[PDB]
This record gives sequence, C-alpha cells and structure tokens, in this order.
Amino acid sequence: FVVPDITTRKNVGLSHDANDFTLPQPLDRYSAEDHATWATLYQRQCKLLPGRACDEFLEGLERLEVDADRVPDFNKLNEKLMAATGWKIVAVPGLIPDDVFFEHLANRRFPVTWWLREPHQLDYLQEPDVFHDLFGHVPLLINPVFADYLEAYGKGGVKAKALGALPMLARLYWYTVEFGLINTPAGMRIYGAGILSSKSESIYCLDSASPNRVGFDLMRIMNTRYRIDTFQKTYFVIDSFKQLFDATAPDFAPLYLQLADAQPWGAGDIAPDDLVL
Ligand SMILES: N[C@@H](Cc1ccccc1)C(=O)O
Ligand SMILES: [Co+2]
Ligand SMILES: [Co+2]
Repeated sequence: FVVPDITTRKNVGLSHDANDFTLPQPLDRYSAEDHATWATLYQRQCKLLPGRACDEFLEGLERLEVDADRVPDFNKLNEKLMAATGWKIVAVPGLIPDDVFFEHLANRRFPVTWWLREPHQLDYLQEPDVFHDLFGHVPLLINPVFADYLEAYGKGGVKAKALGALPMLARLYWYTVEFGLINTPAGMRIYGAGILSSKSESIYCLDSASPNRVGFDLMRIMNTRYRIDTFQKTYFVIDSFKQLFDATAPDFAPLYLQLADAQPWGAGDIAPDDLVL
C-alpha cells in the first residue's frame, strides 16, 4: 500500500549534504524525455503568460538565457544571475527543512529541485520540480528589489524559528513569492512562481470572478491559512515590489506574538478590514 514517492525515486543512487541539503546538479540523469518535457512546459507557459505574467518575469527568462529546449545547466545560468544581483541557484533533492531554506536565501542562494516531473505529470505536479523552481521562481531574481526582499526574508528565518513562528513566515512566502499578484496600470499581473509554472491557475487567477483579490496586508497574510492541493481562493495584491519590501521591513517579533493565539483565517475567508479589489 505504500510506494516510494517521486522525490525518493528520482534521488536513488544520489546523496545530499546533511546540513545544507545541496548536491551538484546531476546532468547525466536528464534523459531526452526530460529535455522534451522541459521544452513542452516552457513552450506552454510562454504562449499563455504574455499579458498575464508581470513583464519583469518575461524579461528575466530572456536576460538569464533560460533554455527553451532543454533543462538548463545551473552553472551556466549562475554566470548571468551572479552578474545581475549576486545570487546563485543551488541544486537540492526536493523539499528541504525550513531553517535550511531560509539560510540559503539569507546568503543569496536559491534552492532548486534538480529533477523534473515525468511526462505523465505534465499538467501538474504536487512536489516542486525543476520547472517550477527554475522557470517559476528564478527569473524575478533579476529584479534587485525582489531579490532584496528574498534575502531579507531568508534573514528573517532566525527570529521566526526562535519564536516558533515559521508557519507565519511560510504564509507570507506562499502569498507573495508563490502566489502573489501585482497591480499595474494595465491591470493585475502575476509574480507568484506557483502560478507562473501552472497550466491553468494563470488563467483562473486573473480571469475568474471566483477568487478574492485582496490588497496586501502583512498581519492578515501571516494570519491566513493556505492549501497546497487546489487553486488558491484568495490572492494578495501588491502595488510594487518596493511596497512589498517596505511593508516587510519592520520588526516582526510583536506581530508574531499577537498572532500566536489568534484564530487564523481560512484560505477562502474575507476579513472585515480587507481591501477587496
Ligand atoms: N522584518 C522581518 C524580516 C523579514 C523581512 C522580509 C520578509 C519576511 C521577514 C523581521 O523582523 O524578522
Ligand atoms: Co536524506
Ligand atoms: Co515554489
């Protein structure tokens, strides 16, 4: 009744560092099928995302020379990424402990799951994979304000861990880095990686009247649950990456303590103070 999960299967014969969870990218393990899956996913998103993704995202794909036709060589991408904002990507086996993830970000390393979904999982994979982590997350690292936000978020891990507040930080990450929307004069656009790599959440999040699109509010967000197994019911909207960086700059310690005994909002709740857009 129990079978090895995709993370376990993909990593057989491989190792990882016991402290930081990294390994050299195993290039020999990508089959022709992997490159074809990558090319299909990349083509699909590049057709769907113009006028949906924020323009910075599309520019990042191009400036970083993210390969269209094969899984990218992480070292090669790093040459461009390092020159831009002093970040690099590191390969990891899949999901890693929160404190290790934060320590990477604090040091301007972005952890990327090395392996790719199988063609049968083309439409959707639950686990992060190299398409979601690299295509979805990495292009916005060219934006210096976004990159500074990620670094600051990483640095925030130490205080959060010490206060038992990692789930509150996780909610902020989920509702920004993973599933954030950004308002523009041309209309709302997408910056969250979990939407940018998705087959159809990119359509729903902008085109459907169903989800609630709520103005960013730090306390609301850190008090809001999310689910990992369907489309989001609430998206939070920033006005700029600068607004995001500034709103998250103050001391979170009093915010964590006030939220500690609070009843969190459900993934589909509208709070009394929400700016609903
Ligand atoms: N300002 C937060 C750190 C942080 C920065 C950016 C994003 C998330 C958290 C703190 O006091 O710990
Ligand atoms: Co292990
Ligand atoms: Co992600």
